Amino acid sequence: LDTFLNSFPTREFEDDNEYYWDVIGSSRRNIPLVEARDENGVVVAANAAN
Amino acid sequence: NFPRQMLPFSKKTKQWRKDCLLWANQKNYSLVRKSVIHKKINY
Repeated sequence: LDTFLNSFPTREFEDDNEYYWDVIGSSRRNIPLVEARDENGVVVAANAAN
Repeated sequence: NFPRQMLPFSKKTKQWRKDCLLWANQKNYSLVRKSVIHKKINY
């Protein structure tokens, strides 16, 4: 157990408070659809035309 | 970690030297210097 915990390096810290690190996601995404309407305003259902 | 420096010269191989450099760019405290943010506010 001493050899396993000696295989990791050591970072000093300035204070005795909590410490963070920022994790990042990407800027590219896709957006789900909610509804869809035609020109006159009625919602496009599943059994509708083109 | 930073590897063993007490080796013969033949065991100071290419991968031994590369693990000293790889330790350095994993990422400071000095007993006679200020912190880096203390100096940069002075500049």
